[PDB]
Amino acid sequence: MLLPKRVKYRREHRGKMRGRAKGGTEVHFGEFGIQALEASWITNRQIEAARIAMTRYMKRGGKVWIKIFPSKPYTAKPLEVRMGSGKGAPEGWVAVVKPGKVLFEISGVSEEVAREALRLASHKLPIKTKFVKREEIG
Amino acid sequence: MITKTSKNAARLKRHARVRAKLSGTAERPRLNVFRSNKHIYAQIIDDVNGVTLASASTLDKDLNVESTGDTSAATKVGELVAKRAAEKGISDVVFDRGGYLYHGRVKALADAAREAGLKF
Amino acid sequence: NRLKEKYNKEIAPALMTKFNYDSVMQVPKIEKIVINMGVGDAVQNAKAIDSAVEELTFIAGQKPVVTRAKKSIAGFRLREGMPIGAKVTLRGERMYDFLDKLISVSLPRVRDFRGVSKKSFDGRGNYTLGIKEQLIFPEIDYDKVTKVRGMDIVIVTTANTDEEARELLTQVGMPFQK
Amino acid sequence: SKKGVGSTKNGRDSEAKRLGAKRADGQFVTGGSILYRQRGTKIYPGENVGRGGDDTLFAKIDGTVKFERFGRDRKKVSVYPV
Amino acid sequence: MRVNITLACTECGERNYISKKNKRNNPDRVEFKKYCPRDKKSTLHRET
Amino acid sequence: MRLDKFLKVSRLIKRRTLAKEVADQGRISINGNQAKASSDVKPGDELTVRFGQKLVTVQVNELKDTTKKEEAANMYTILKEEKL
RNA sequence: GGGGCCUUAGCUCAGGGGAGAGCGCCUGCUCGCAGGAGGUCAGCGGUUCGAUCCCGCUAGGCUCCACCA
RNA sequence: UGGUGGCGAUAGCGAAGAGGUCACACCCGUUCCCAUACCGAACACGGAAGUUAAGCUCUUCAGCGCCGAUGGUAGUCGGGGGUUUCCCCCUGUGAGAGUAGGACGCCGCCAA
RNA sequence: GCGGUCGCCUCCUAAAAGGUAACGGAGGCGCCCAAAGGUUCCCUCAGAAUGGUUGGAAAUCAUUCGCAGAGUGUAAAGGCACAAGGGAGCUUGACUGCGAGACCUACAAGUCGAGCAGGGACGAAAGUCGGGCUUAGUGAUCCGGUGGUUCCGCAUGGAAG
RNA sequence: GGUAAGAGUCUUGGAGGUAGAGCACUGAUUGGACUAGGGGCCCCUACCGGGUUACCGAAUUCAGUCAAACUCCGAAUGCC
Repeated sequence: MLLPKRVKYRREHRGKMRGRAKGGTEVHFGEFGIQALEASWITNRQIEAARIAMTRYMKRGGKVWIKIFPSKPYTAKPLEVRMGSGKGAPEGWVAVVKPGKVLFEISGVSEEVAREALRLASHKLPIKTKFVKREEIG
Repeated sequence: MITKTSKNAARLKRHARVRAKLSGTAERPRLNVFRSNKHIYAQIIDDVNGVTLASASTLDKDLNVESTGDTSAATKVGELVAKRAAEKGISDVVFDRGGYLYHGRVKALADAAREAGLKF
Repeated sequence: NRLKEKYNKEIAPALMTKFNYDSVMQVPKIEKIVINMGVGDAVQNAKAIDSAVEELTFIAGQKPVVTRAKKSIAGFRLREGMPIGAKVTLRGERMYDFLDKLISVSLPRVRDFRGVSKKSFDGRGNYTLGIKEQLIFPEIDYDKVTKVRGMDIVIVTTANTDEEARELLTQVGMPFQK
Repeated sequence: SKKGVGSTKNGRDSEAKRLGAKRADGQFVTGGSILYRQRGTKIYPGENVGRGGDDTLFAKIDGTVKFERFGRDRKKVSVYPV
Repeated sequence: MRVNITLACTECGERNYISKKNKRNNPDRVEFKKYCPRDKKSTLHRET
Repeated sequence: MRLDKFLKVSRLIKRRTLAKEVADQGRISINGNQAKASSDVKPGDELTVRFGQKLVTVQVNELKDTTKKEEAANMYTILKEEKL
């Protein structure tokens, strides 16, 4: 459960998700990670589900780096009301994720353990995923 | 311990705040006075060409004072600045007091320039 | 004015024979001594501000002034007005005339002070000593208001290092804790 | 089944004041006319240009408006006679 | 506490100026000398 | 205000129920005439509240509804007291 | 669900400069006294030098509506 | 060398040397013109004993700060197409960041 | 229907001139100041550490690091330490008649303005001053009240008006 | 009636902070050193302190993110 405890504004515009990832494109903390291929809002509930799904299967191993944070709130007008008459109340928090962005980072385990943990994380996410690793040119 | 600024350091800021008020460039030049610890200097500078129209001081081969800028004998070079101004056809100037408070002996130079022909 | 001739006749060659200098003239003079009151009125109740400021006139011959707050602080407000505390900046040859009677009588008169500031330097050459009572100065009379009013002194040395300021204030005559 | 909800509490705004440039670079200008409308000195007055009480930049003489810069992040309006 | 006041000239007598003052800070009658258009000179003006 | 409220805030009767019972039993008179527990009082009246074998007569000065003794003992002024 | 009024001692209620009564508990004093235990002033966060006092929200307790097919 | 101006900290901060007999500066005293919410610290006056230690100029460090390409990429005017909360080509423009590099000052006037 | 709102000012939405809507998202104003106004002359803020006796994390004082992390009456943006930000002296320009030329554009209205004359304030002089760093703090006409008036006033002289 | 101003395009010069980027401000943040301060437990506390914390994190700092009401920057087009 991730959320900011204080915000400058409680109601914000929904924004746009055009283009690739501005940052967080390359894996640089862990050894393996998930690279996003499509853009959608990722709810903190989905982030918690993916984190528990990785952490349970990695009961012995390193820690998980969560590269995304749900800083943008979304508002939800109450049901069965007419359109307009003011913006509704904020309901939850989402993270704006663009294609190419690294979502979660794992180091300190084997190859197949990391692949299966990332598959179990990816089956909870609403986006198409792929497996990436660190490249050492370099 | 204390490394307070020099008297010339705040004098430059005072000169900057004085020169903001008067431009000195309308075909009418300015009379700049620099007071040192030993004697005084005087120059006439006009923007934008920056040429010095007239300049005089106590430190010269002629005009043995020989007070060299302590007493009210600085009025001699104060009127000699107006003499070099009148020999080159200067009509009028403004007074650029610099970072010095106008109570003398820069005021003595200003009064000597006023009595000798500069109508400021 | 005796200490004014005394330091120029004794300490000024002593510093240059202590260790080498690029400049022969570079003796560090003294610059300012400030006295700080900080009464607080215990608390905000003493309305005799004009007598509290004139209490400082016995210590320093120049007229002291009250100081005004720059920011209100929630414990003891003291708003932007109501000036509380006193600061006097005394200069001239009166540094020499003040330090003469200071190192004459003020330091040994205290019942428990035997050494101050073996570590209390600022790192750039500051001496600051705390005075708690008025009985230290002999010119203060014993039939005064008798309440505990403390003095503060700040000694400013022209030399910019601790190793120079400490070696000047050792040989000017003011003792240290050691 | 209709149900009501409210309210907005943010439905007010002031009238927009038409700031910005009123003349252009290289344009002939008459004396006294408004060059640039301001809230504070976003652009400083320069040669033959005064600043009003509402910080309005205006030409003092007839001429040609030139936009310059003080440096590094400061601007100027000047009017030079023809 | 902030009321509309007028300032009449002491010499001419006409009410030439209007201003405002705070009654709590200024209980007394104010005295500002201003230009009188009838007298062609700056005269003392009094609040009426 | 009401009579029982005035007796409560003036601390003559500390409890409003006791003041209500005393005024309902026909013991308190305002300006000579008898009155109930809800007679409205004015600053400048002559109360004639009757205790047990007392004849305390007070004078109304102000009317403030504060339940604190700092702002309560400034409304009634005792004129004379009679035991019997 | 939408407006309006409150959340203050154990209970019931008054109330920008640092907050109180009656009852319930004590304290010595022979129908009344002069004093003490108990207060996140329901909670968060902004304006300044401080908020029970001003505000944007969360839970709670009352009051008025939730009508026309 | 001193005074006085113009060039977007390529003009600056930090370190190390050198200068003073002329000039500039500290420095020394208050009798005068003048003073600080107080004070010759600041602003005034009169003096050339002591000095470059500081102020100031010259000489080297690219550490901090500053300026800054070429190519590439993102974006985009216009045209076109899909799998149309978005994506892909074509003609032309073209960032920001980063890198190569530059930089520890030039151009005027007067006096000595 | 009910709830909410109705005028003015600031930001975003607003798409790199201007302008631009919604019961869109955030806030303020129906003032204040005889000075917080004008001029002249000086100065530079907030925070960290060290040292201090009542000072403890903070009352007051010295030092560095401080291009502004302060302040700018009130509230948002723009701007301001060549200070519009702080401190003193003298004052009332918080002015009379105006005003070339401009900005916004249904009109009504609103805003800036070089410069002339009359009288000043400050400053040696240059010069500045027609209110506050700017942008809100306010409403037509009609009808009455007050002061002035070489204006008219129903045959004339007055008066009512 | 004025008459040839109007418009498009090439060239040139400007104003204005959007797309994009970035932390140089304002927030929100993820990791490591760093640890102001708070948490248990033993000597002790009638009370000062000390040890271990595989314990939280206000400062500060090396990194990594994000922003309509953040901008050290900054287009293409539009505008004059």
